[PDB]
Amino acid sequence: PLIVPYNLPLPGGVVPRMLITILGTVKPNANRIALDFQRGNDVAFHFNPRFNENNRRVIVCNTKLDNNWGREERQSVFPFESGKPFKIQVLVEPDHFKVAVNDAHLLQYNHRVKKLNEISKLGISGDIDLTSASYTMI
Ligand SMILES: OC[C@H]1O[C@H](Sc2ccccc2)[C@H](O)[C@@H](n2cc(-c3cc(F)c(F)c(F)c3)nn2)[C@H]1O
Repeated sequence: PLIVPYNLPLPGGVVPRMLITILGTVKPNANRIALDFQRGNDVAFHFNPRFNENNRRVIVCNTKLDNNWGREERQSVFPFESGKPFKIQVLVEPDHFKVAVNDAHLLQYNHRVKKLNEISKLGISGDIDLTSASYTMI
């Protein structure tokens, strides 16, 4: 098991064809989960499942620069279920991050932060039991 919030170093940042895999189990009655791919204090890619925003489940994605959130990208396809084991895979591609959950494509998020090799940490937080977090090149 891993303690949440968890920080996964990404040495030398990210690069296309790098695949980051997060395994865990969603807590019962979960409210929120977040992945934060960070460049220093900035958040290049925030991926944030919300289980109860106005009684809807939604995925919110955004970028934080100089402590300011930008424009949210929202996805109502919501593959997580409270109490169940999940896999999040984030594949860095040349123009976007591509996310698949439980082996089904979920969303893409275009790169706003372009210094990919400075996106050197992934933070994992929220209402999960975290089993592992790792990366590989495909
Ligand atoms: O635009 C993403 C951002 O929207 C709000 S702010 C905001 C309000 C209006 C317009 C734009 C932005 C959220 O408050 C913010 N947010 C979530 C979390 C968070 C922290 C945790 F510890 C955790 F476990 C988790 F799942 C999520 N921290 N910051 C962000 O999601």
